[PDB]
Amino acid sequence: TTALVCDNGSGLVKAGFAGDDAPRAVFPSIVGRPRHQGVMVGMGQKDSYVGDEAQSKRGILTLKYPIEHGIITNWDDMEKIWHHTFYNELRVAPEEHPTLLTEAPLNPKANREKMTQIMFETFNVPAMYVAIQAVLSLYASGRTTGIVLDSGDGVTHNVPIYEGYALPHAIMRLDLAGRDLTDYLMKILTERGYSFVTTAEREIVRDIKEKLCYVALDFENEMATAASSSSLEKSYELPDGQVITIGNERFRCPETLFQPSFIGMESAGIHETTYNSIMKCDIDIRKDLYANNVMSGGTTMYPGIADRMQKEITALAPSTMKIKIIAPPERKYSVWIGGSILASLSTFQQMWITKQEYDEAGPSIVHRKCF
Amino acid sequence: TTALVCDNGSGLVKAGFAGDDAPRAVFPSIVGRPRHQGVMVGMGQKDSYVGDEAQSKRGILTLKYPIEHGIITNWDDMEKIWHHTFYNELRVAPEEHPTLLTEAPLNPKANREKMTQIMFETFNVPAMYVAIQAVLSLYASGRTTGIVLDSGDGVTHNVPIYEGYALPHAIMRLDLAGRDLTDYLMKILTERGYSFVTTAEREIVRDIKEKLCYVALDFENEMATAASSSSLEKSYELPDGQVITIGNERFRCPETLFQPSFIGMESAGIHETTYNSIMKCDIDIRKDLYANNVMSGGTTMYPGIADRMQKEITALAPSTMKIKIIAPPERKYSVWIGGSILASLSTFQQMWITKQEYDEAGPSIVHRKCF
Amino acid sequence: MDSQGRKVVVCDNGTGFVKCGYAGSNFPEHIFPALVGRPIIRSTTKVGNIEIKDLMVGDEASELRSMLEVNYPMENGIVRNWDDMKHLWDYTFGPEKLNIDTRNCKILLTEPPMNPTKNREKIVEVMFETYQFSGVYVAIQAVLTLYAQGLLTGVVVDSGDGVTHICPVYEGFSLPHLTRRLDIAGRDITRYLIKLLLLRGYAFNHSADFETVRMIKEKLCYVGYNIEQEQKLALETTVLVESYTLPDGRIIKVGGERFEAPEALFQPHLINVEGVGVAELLFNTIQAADIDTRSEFYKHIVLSGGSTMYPGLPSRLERELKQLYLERVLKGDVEKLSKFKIRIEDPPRRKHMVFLGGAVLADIMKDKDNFWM
Ligand SMILES: Nc1ncnc2c1ncn2[C@@H]1O[C@H](COP(=O)(O)OP(=O)(O)O)[C@@H](O)[C@H]1O
Ligand SMILES: Nc1ncnc2c1ncn2[C@@H]1O[C@H](COP(=O)(O)OP(=O)(O)O)[C@@H](O)[C@H]1O
Ligand SMILES: Nc1ncnc2c1ncn2[C@@H]1O[C@H](COP(=O)(O)OP(=O)(O)O)[C@@H](O)[C@H]1O
Ligand SMILES: [Mg+2]
Ligand SMILES: [Mg+2]
Ligand SMILES: [Mg+2]
Repeated sequence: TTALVCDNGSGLVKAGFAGDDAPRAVFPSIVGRPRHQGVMVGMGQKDSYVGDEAQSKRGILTLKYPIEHGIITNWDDMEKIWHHTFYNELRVAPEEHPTLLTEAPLNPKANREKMTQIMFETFNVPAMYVAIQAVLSLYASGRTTGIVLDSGDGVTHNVPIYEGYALPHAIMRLDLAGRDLTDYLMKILTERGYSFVTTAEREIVRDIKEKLCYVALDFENEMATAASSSSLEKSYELPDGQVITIGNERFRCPETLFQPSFIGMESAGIHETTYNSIMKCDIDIRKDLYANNVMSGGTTMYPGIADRMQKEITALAPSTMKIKIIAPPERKYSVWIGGSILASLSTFQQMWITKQEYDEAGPSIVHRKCF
Repeated sequence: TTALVCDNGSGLVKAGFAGDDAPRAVFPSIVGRPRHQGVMVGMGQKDSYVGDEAQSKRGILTLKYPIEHGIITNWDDMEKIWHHTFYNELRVAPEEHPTLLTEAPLNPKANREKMTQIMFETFNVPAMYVAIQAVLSLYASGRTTGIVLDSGDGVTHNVPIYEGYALPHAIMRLDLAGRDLTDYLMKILTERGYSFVTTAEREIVRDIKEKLCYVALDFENEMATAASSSSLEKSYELPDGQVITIGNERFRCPETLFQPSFIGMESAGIHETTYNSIMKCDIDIRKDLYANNVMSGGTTMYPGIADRMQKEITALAPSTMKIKIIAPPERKYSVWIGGSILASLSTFQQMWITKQEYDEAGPSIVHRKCF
Repeated sequence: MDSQGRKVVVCDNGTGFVKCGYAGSNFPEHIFPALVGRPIIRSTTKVGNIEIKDLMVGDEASELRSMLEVNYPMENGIVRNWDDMKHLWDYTFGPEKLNIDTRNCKILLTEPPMNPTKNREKIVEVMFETYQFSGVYVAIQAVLTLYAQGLLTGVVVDSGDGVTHICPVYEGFSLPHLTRRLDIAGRDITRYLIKLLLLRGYAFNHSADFETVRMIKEKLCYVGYNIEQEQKLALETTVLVESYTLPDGRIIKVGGERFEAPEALFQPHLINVEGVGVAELLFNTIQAADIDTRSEFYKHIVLSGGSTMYPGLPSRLERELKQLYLERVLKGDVEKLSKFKIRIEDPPRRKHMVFLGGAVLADIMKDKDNFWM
């Protein structure tokens, strides 16, 4: 019987059936609590709104996310998101369908255990599995080698894989990701006097970032041009029709990935981090981890971000070997697609976790089937 | 020769010669224009009063404040205030004296640039500088590290400082301050059957805020006890000789700082804001900030505000840390006294934007030289 | 109606007009002014054969006002003469007019928002301590408009006789902090009209005279659409001049005062009040709301209360909002304004406290009504 594939990203939840080509539902991972008293009859209010129902009504709802930096921090919301996933979006009874879940690497073991418990102990799934988000991207891109670069809303992580074998010691993770680029944009827009504040507005700052920002190929040159030519200024129309003009901000935001000092943290940028991961791998495999540098996740959608990576890694790597970023069109859903492959394959069925084993061994089983 | 220190905050303008221990002049940043036709030809000449005349004549004047939320909003009125400041209040002409202005963080840069342009073009000052208001408050304490909390009339903001290094990423700000506390008082007095509505009367509601309101040490106990007896029912006189007397309204206004949801804003209160900023600081700094919360600005004058704030952070912070709150007796003038100290400092005498530098670079020089 | 057969009544308790009907009626059955008064001998009047009670109340006190010293028990939404207030309800429910005459049937009350709390509580006392009512409820005056209009999101503009209110409601959530009051209402426009006719040399000064200039106001006044066009048409041509007949038959004539008086709603500085006109106070309220909600308030402005009846007021109000949005949101980008979808619900029925949604849709029989307790 068909399995469900679900990518429980911070940011946007993606879910669908195994063997489909693209996720059947995508919706924001937000639970909204009304901040004002209802007074009318016939209103149809309830204790919370979730997903698109919440996003479309945020002028009343104190939106909060359940997942912070890839860790589930409020199970009483996350259970409501999963409930919304099965019964409202996919409209499926979960006890019939086994499910493939996702996690980032270097995620605390308590999270994975509670997650697997909630699945068997409340939704009564037949079976499930937890796959590392990075690993699935090589399934999607159809290959068995590469350093995966994956960056969601809440985590950036890098996983070198070769000949189908992972190298755990060379895994690198950074918490700088799509949400911190949204707060940064929300900060720097105060310079032009747009005082975006509170959670219902942060979703608007995201919509600007998701449409106007781009990555500079040469930061200081773009700064000098922005300081002298209006060509880079663009305008966006707010929900009430107030137009705003944005410029210098447009690229100074995603530049943060390459200069994390902008958000105040001293970790090296993603280019140095990816290079570090390669240089930590075994010598022989480096020559083709410089090829197959597979990007993934929505924070890699910025125009030019593939090229800025190639330029900087080429500036770090020896010149006698060639850099080649792999950047699919579908990369926003590459993680889910990789799960849609993996869950459909043969030779995976005997390596689900099954409810019989779960009740026998408890949630500590996850460390003995999953990676 | 001598520098001028000029705290053009919203609310009350403060100006005087550097090195002096307290301001030479303080007066309200209001411009008063007549709301009836000028018809007693003779003495009734003036078309726009400023400062203490406007505050006094308020009965016939539509008062307005040219700084809103720390952002200068009418530059022609603001110029009149500075003109009043130099030629009438300080009685020292600007052409011979460099001016230390001071400003809140995350203001739009256009504010800083035009403020400088006015200074070089109109008042023709020798040189000037634009310090951030928070670090000035830290100077006044004789303090090398602390977390500053300025609560002005129009802006409240936290800036954490360690060994005199600032932490820009941990700067955070809230647009709730002594004005909106007054506007809220100007509502809740209607629950009791008074009514204040004209802009002049808003000056009377400010006055009662200063004299009678206090922060509750235990708000829910205070509510329950206020319902028991007239033991809180303090009394105050209007200029007409009408007598008003007040119960639980005394603390419900101050409490707005700790529960912004009273005025319907979604942000956390000043206590949770302070702790949130410390949690952004680097971990080994945190212990020393807890010992050096320094309060500043008139809105922190309410009785019991230091104790209430200590209680809240002591509960919210780890129980082994020794939370203490530095509330100087003179903290209302802390920003100006801090400027007086900086403008005396032998090192600072290099830091001015000197006239020729503006003559070279134009207004944008402020972003080079100023913090 | 109730399954127990009980009836349910709405009283608007209006500052100027009490308005009464049974639940589910599309009309009030009785509209009458809140006047209460005592007989007074006057030299200027022949004393009739018509019997005058030692307290006339309601509609009778309006027609016989020529013999009467009349009070309003309600001022600006607060009861200022509690004894006449009791006597006004004792007349409303008595054998005359809305003869329920009983404790058993329920009453709905409507209170203005931002109402001094003791005013509310004394009503809830006397309803249970004097009439001993079986069922009472106090409703948010603003929401009753949207119930009658059949809406859940919109900004209610509610200019009665006593005070003007603006209250947003968004998808049924009460947003209280966006409430505003403007202290201009039908009573102040009347007193201002008295002064304007005083310049034209007609004296009105008796309490009985206040009702007459109200009847003038209701029939001749209108709100200028383009105030410059009204002023030019007054200056250039005579057509604005129109006659009226006072009770004694003096054929008085009134001119540009027909529009100069209602204009005070948009220009409070013509009266002593310092503030902004109804349109700009409405605009600042929307602009204070959270940014995504504004898109709907512009499409669901809703009008209530008799002072909104003035000819052209919806048209005038729409103009000032479009111009405000052009000036301050589109920043003068004139041609963009074709995109600004704004709409005013101005239904010709606008004694807009009708009861259908508030009673029968809320209870045929339920635990919602407060009850003897
Ligand atoms: N077109 C775009 N341009 C820039 N950033 C984007 C774009 N689309 C999405 N993003 C950002 O990428 C983030 C990716 O999150 P998501 O893909 O849901 O993480 P996950 O891999 O855990 O599913 C989004 O939350 C958003 O912040
Ligand atoms: N006890 C008090 N004495 C003086 N001012 C007070 C007191 N309590 C509150 N305030 C308020 O503090 C505000 C003045 O702060 P201000 O000096 O203008 O700060 P800033 O100048 O940094 O804006 C006014 O709103 C004043 O009413
Ligand atoms: N057709 C009309 N044109 C102008 N004003 C009117 C009209 N009808 C009533 N009014 C005025 O409206 C006011 C009464 O409105 P109402 O809604 O009954 O107020 P309330 O309900 O607060 O008593 C009075 O000033 C009355 O003169
Ligand atoms: Mg994902
Ligand atoms: Mg201050
Ligand atoms: Mg009314």
